[PDB]
Amino acid sequence: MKTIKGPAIFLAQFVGDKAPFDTLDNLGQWAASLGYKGIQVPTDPKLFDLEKAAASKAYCDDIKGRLAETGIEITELSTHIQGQLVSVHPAYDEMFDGFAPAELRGRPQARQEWAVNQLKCAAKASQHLGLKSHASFSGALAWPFIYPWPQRPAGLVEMAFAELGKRWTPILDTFEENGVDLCYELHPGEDLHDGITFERFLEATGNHSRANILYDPSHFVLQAMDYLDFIDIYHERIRAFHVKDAEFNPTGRSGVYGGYQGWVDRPGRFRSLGDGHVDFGAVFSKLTQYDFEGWAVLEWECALKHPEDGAREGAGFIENHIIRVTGTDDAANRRLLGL
Amino acid sequence: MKTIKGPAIFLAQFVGDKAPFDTLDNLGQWAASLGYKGIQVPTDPKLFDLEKAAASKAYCDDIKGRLAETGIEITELSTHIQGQLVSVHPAYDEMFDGFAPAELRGRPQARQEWAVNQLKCAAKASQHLGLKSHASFSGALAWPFIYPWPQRPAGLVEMAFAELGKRWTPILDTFEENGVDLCYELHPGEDLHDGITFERFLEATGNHSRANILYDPSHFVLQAMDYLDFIDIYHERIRAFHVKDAEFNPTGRSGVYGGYQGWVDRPGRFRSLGDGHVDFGAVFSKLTQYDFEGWAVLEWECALKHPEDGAREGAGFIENHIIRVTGTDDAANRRLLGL
Amino acid sequence: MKTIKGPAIFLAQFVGDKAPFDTLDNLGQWAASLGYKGIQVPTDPKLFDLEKAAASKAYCDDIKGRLAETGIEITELSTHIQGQLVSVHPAYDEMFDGFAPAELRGRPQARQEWAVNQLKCAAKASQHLGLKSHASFSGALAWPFIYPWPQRPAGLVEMAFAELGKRWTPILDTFEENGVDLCYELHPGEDLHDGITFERFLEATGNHSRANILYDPSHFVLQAMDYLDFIDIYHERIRAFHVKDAEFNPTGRSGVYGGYQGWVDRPGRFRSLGDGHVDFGAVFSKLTQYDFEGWAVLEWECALKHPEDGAREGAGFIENHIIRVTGTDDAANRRLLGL
Amino acid sequence: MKTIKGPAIFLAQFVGDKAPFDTLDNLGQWAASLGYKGIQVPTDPKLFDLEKAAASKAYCDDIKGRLAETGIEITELSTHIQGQLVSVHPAYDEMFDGFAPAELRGRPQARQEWAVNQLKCAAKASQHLGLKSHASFSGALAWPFIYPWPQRPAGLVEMAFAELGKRWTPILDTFEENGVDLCYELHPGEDLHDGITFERFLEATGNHSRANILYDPSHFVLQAMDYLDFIDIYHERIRAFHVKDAEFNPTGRSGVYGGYQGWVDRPGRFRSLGDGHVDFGAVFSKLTQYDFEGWAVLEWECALKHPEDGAREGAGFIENHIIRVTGTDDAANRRLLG
Amino acid sequence: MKTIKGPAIFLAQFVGDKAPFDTLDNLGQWAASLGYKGIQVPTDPKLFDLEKAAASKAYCDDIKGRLAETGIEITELSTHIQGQLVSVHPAYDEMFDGFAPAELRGRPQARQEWAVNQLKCAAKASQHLGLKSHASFSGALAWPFIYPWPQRPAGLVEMAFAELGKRWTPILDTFEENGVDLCYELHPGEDLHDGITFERFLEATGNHSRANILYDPSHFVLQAMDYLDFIDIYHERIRAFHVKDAEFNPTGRSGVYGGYQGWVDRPGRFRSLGDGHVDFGAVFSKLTQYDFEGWAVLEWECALKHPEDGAREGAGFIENHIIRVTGTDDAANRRLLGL
Amino acid sequence: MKTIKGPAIFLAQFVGDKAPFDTLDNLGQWAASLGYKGIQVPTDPKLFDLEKAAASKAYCDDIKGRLAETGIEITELSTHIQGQLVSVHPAYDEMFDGFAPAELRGRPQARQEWAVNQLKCAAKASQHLGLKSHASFSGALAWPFIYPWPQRPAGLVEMAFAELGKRWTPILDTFEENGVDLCYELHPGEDLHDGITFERFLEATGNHSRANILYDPSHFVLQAMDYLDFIDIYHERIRAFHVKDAEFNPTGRSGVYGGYQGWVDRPGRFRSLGDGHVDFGAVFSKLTQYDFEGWAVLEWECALKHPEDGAREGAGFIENHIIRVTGTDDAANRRLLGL
Ligand SMILES: [Mn+2]
Ligand SMILES: [Mn+2]
Ligand SMILES: [Mn+2]
Ligand SMILES: [Mn+2]
Ligand SMILES: [Mn+2]
Ligand SMILES: [Mn+2]
Repeated sequence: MKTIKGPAIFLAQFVGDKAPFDTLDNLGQWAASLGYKGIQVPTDPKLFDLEKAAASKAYCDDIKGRLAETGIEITELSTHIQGQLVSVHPAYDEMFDGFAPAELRGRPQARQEWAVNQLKCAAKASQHLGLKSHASFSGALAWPFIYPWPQRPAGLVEMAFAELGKRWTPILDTFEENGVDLCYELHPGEDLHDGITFERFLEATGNHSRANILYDPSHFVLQAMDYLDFIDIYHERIRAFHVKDAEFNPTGRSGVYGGYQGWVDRPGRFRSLGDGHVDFGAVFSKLTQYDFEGWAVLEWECALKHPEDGAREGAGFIENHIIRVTGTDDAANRRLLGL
Repeated sequence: MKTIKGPAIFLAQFVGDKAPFDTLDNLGQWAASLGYKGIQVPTDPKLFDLEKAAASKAYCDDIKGRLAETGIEITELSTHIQGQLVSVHPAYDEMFDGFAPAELRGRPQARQEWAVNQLKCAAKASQHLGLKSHASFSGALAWPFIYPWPQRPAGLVEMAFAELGKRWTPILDTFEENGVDLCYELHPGEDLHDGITFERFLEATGNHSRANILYDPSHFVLQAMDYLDFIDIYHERIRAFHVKDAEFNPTGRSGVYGGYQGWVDRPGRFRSLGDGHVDFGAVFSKLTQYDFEGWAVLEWECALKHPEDGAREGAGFIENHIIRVTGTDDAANRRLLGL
Repeated sequence: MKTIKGPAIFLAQFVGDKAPFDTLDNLGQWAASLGYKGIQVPTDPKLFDLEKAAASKAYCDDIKGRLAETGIEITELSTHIQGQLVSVHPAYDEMFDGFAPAELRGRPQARQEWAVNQLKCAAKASQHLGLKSHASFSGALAWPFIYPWPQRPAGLVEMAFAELGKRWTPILDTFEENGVDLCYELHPGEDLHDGITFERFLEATGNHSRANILYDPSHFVLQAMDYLDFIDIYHERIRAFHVKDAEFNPTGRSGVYGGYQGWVDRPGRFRSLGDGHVDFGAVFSKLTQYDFEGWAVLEWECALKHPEDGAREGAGFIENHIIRVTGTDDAANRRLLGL
Repeated sequence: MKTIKGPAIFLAQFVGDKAPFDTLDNLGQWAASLGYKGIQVPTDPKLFDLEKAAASKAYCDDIKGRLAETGIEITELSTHIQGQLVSVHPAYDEMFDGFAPAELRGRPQARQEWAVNQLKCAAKASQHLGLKSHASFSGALAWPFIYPWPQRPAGLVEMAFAELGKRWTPILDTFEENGVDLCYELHPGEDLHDGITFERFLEATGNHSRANILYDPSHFVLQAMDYLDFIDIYHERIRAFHVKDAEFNPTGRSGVYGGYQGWVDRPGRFRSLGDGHVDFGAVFSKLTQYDFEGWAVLEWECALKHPEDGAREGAGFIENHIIRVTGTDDAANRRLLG
Repeated sequence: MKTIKGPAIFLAQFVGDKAPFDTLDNLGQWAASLGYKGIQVPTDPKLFDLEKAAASKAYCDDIKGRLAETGIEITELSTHIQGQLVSVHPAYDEMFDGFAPAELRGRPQARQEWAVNQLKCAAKASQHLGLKSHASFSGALAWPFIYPWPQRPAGLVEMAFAELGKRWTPILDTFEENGVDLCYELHPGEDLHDGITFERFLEATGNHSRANILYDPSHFVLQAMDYLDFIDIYHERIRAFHVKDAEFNPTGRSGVYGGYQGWVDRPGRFRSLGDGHVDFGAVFSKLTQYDFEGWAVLEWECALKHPEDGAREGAGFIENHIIRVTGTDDAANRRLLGL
Repeated sequence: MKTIKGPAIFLAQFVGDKAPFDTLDNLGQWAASLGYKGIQVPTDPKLFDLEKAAASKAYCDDIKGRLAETGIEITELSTHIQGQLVSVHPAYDEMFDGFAPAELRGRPQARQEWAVNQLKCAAKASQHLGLKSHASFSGALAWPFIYPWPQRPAGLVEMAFAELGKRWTPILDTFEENGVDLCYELHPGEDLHDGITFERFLEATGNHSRANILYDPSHFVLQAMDYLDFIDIYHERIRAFHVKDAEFNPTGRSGVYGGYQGWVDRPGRFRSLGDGHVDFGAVFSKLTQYDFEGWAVLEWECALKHPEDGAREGAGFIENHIIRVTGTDDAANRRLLGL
């Protein structure tokens, strides 16, 4: 078996405009000062330009070396934002424009083609940095029709997954030639939001060997789904791990849908590590038992706790849950049995 | 203090092409042969024309007299379809067009105005028939944004409920003029899908006394919501009752969202009476103790059982769960409490 | 979907020396009077001669015709006894001698070969009777070593299952020629006692298409195993069904092993239908949904109830749980998905 | 009430060939460096010679005195291996030979007699060392017939327990002479594997006052038995305590029997302290309230964790769960009851 | 084992002043018309005079013969009312005065001495009727001090139980002479309200062989006590059985104490058979397995249902839960064990 | 939202005769040495004289001054003893006399009015010390009648609650004039023992704005009541917080009532922090979310643990559970909703 690497931290929730949350160098020193050994880097042109990194290996060698001076390593790159723009339903076109470059706002086809190019540059930059996995979202074409009311016409869902496979298969081929695994995070508001849809997406891509899963148990808790049985079924396809807590406390007034309430008042909400319902002892045990060769990446989000306390407690929490791992005599065996 | 009336049956799920599921005349005879004493009638021009009924009391008196000869009475009228069209998000324009008259398809503003007029004529026809309650849907403007991804802009939800109240307050005033309660069914794909949103809608209408609830526990089971505490909280506003069973069996592959699966394979699905998880013994007990003065109406749906068997077993099921209900001395009281 | 056939009854627990429990005809009239429409017949020479049935088509046609006069048909044949003798560990040699003919006692190799011939004759007799399935046990070579104390030497388990496949593959080849499925009952005291061991046996037979499962949930309840999840995993290999109830009530004095206690005092014990813990509503629902084309066969056993009352109630219990089963406008679909 | 003594550790799972896991002296210093105050010693002739210890008081005082210099005390002696060999069914004769001295392998009668003598020497050696309890197994004659299929002939189970009591009664009488309690660990693969069988064995020995229980909740979890109710029923016969964690997670493929799977894949498996299902807070509370005068001895076993990490964490775990313990006016009572 | 006799019915909750609820003769016919075969008779002078029954066997012979002509038998006599008055705390003196004859109201010691004499006459009258058990209450001296606030002085509890033994031992000696078991019903408002207090009472009476228990699971449910484990511990002292249902649904507003609420609103309340939480299948199985030689007597009480429907349904409920019950070869055994 | 202040400690369980448990100065040094930042002081004459404090602000300023030199502040005052004596049923007259000054023993009416004076003087002293909250008990008139056996006569409960308000309303008006909240601790042996009784008392005082709740989850656990839903309902009236653990383990011998057993053997008993069943993570989260501006005060009690070890561990336990807290584009919103 294998000892899970960590602790690491996802910087997306901590970027800002002042120090030390403004540059990658400063975020690396901040993370290393708290006890983390790795970082998951979002590909924002301010922090990490994918186009320069995909063009010159030298650009990547500078980033890698300068982070290693502080004691930090890049675990994976993140294209959650760009992956979302690969497939967008028109009802959400304007809500997502704030995630695209300003010059592309109001131009949906140009925004989609820019996102596909970003994903392909992410494969090449990952090879330069020596990374084995990459984190992303899948986008959503059919999410407005998640509940069968009004009744979904015949062929609607099948067309959505055929189109989704047609758009991601070229990108998946690019990750093959660079030897990088593509890990989708199953998340509400995506067509890939549970295990059934991931199996359906696989068949639409010809069972591509680079289509894998980023495991985050919090989203399964928020929809009352067994996150531990998920590991038992899909362990062969799990290549990345988000450590994130959540709780679901249904009342007589609201359930999973949430009633348009804010995060503080929803029955299902995210919590700081240790303050939710996730059995992280069981999660780390199963990942250790199924030979998971990856990083335990903290993705922090809480409805109550101050952000600087959550980032500090996460490092100790992860390090306490990581587990350090440790002839045939036919004739005799024949005698022991009836043979 | 009140014995729940019943058993009754909602005819929406049983209309067909040939006898006895084609006319209101035959459906009443069919319901009476199975043991039912009342019917909930959908307002489809083939079965019940609201315009003719709101204009001529004789039309209403004629239908009532014919049904009473077989031994059946109208419990309530249904405008689920028309109530839905009062508020439609553009993403669903074509999916709902099959529910409007053919000449209104493709004309969103004309369809919405036809729906408001249908609702007002139903309030007058309900007085003509001597009915106390009326069942309907609320429509949905914000359902595509039920999950906060992408993040909801400030004021989006509050504008949706302000608009929803603006459209229903004129209709609610018409129901007040006729002395009829309007009962919304909390349902996925509606802005009113749990108790929290109903409370928000009530405030947006100024606590209008005609805004009430049609209680159907099956939809609460499908979103992992406590359907028994719901009765304890909102019993003062519950004026109608749907008897409908359902089950929720989460797996390691899917949860409440369902993964675009059909009804047979979804973790949460409807089942025939007695084959689900709803504790109907407790449901009838709570309604009986809170003095529910209405009808127990069967709304049948199952992924497995044949509809002829479901309708037959329903009548006996409801009858077994209905419950038949049954100065001051001071001087002594002062001695017992030692003054 | 398919409607489960039944109710049927397994005669093994009711055969005796006095009427109406002495002959196959008397048992057939007794079963038909109680409401059963099928019977599972153990292959006891007193009841059914495998050697005569495998040799003459007339013998089988004779039995079938007489049973059809009473209204009963043979569901499957049973070789639980003979199947057990295909693999016996020396520690149990004498305890099993009462199940073989008297002349074969004391001779383990001749007894084992007599059992192989019995299994092969059952495949021929099943074709003559027009049967599609056959029920049996697997035998046990490694059951004394079910708990790893003393520690099992390397290769012991792999050799036991290699021998089982070596002995059953010739028999399974005979069942392929006659077109009959062989259904093993997962049972304690057999090497095939749960789902993991069945998968191991399958690979030892070259993934043979005739190796299938007889599903009996009671044995899973007695060892605290999720009998409903078993159906979701193995439904493609389930071809027979035993309806049998059981309960498991652990105390501070005893658990699954039972402490050599009798059936009345064991924490886990069999109970008459309806008096145990098995959720038969869920069992029949899952079997109906996965297109099970078999019989619901009652195998009765209880620690308290009189056997005559148990036989009388089984037919009604099983009958209440059986469930009677019931273009694409691309252009529109592309507009709905904004393509 | 009594404060449970500890933390202590059972050395059986840690003996090896490299230092400090080779000799009793090295194991005692290793345990003391990790924070333990006691050790449970397996009586293997290469680790602790029972025949020499039953003959010479000086030998025991040497071992005891040397260990006290390190800061360690012997909690009890262990004859799990030898106790198993007092009663062995022929189906397991060869599988158990690896636990007997080389000269006894293949000679079932000589092996059983050597084991009976080992148990009797353990009583004297415990008296010399000033120990009150002794840990052992009972052996098994009827374990292959634990499930009634094929059906057990009449008198089979009764004969097995009659022979078991007949073999242990002489040994138990020797433990009475030395004033030492004999604590059986209820364990699968023994005839004594739960509370019902222990009560049956107690009667077959004439309710012998020296037959007691070593409480280990992990074995009860793996067979889905209520380990907390066990303490409420048998607390008066509980004289030793193993702290050991375990979990039972049934699936749709396997249950308690386990399907011949290894420990990593079994539904019910042992886990390091704190990583299982045992409510140790409740266990220590019940033992404290029932006046348990013993040691909390760690018996470590895990399917995943490295043995060096498990031994290091156990001492702190045990320390956090130990609980430190702290004329009637008749006329007035008559007035209150009027 | 023994088959539990029944169904029987306790007449205390149904006696009134109008026919057929006024005389024992009319009540016996009413019970027989509903399907009951036995009755538990309260010892109220209007229905059954103890002074006349304890003095003349002929009076007892008259009632037995008159009841046997309708098809009904007396199961046991009840002195619940009188047994309470054997021990009363002064705070409740006036509240219980309504159950004694008017001439004793005011004199506590005369009322208590009247109750002791009533109990002794019930012992002789039960022997005359051929009854082997007798139902009663124990009274309470320390019930106002059930919660240790204010703290209890030393010796208070021990004195109360010393007084109970002092008062009941003479009565228990009288039941020994007549050969009748005295069955206390563990009930709130009594000193004997659970198993711990019954054992303490047994200690204060010298382990008197006539002190036994009337088992009623509803009172254990109302205080969140394991009623099934109770049978396993005390089955050797259980001689009578009340079939009575109850439920306990704690909220965020109230618990076991109940907040002085009425029976309709209490979290713990009594319910008609089948409408509560009691697992009667488990209760009847355990009583059958421990050889209970008594009657299943219905004691009816519900917060909602009409008393006539409950009495009609009780007989069928009891009928479906009653369970109808059904050398050594040393040498061979020595070979199987290996000597 | 606001961060809960703490850790603090209630000194009532720790006062003694020798140092440091004899004087308030010594108790403050002992409490501060263990890590506590606040203290709850019982109003015992030997420690804090209400008369001198209600008359002289300087006396109060001394206690504030000298305690601040140690690092400790007075959180609130406690008049649990005096509050109990405001309403006493005669059955407890002698048991409670030990809490009044020696001259008041046997003087009931003087004991009651002495307590009213203590309560009113406590408001002044709280006004002087700058405190916002005050802890007390309510007393009990009807606690002997908590179970309706014997049946409660009409008007008994209503008169008891009418008298409670008549006695407390003058005291509550005094707390109004000083600006201090009066927090009742819902406790067994009081008329205010759950949420339902608190609502009844509130209605009897004219919804007095100064009548509030001291939240202690241990007492709800001991009567099997949902302590987390209590917070959701009454959070507006919760002004004080006791950190106290407890467990409830029902057996087959005893339940909630306890059978007059001692604390070590009762099914429901108090335990040291962390050794009970209270989910304190959820409690602190709910109090943080509902804007609780108060103190987390440890009230220690355990059946097993030594009092020193409990006081030392309590401070660290509370610290780990305290949570440190942190235009509208109508046109865009109108486009997202379609209209
Ligand atoms: Mn994530
Ligand atoms: Mn409905
Ligand atoms: Mn079977
Ligand atoms: Mn152990
Ligand atoms: Mn009763
Ligand atoms: Mn408190």
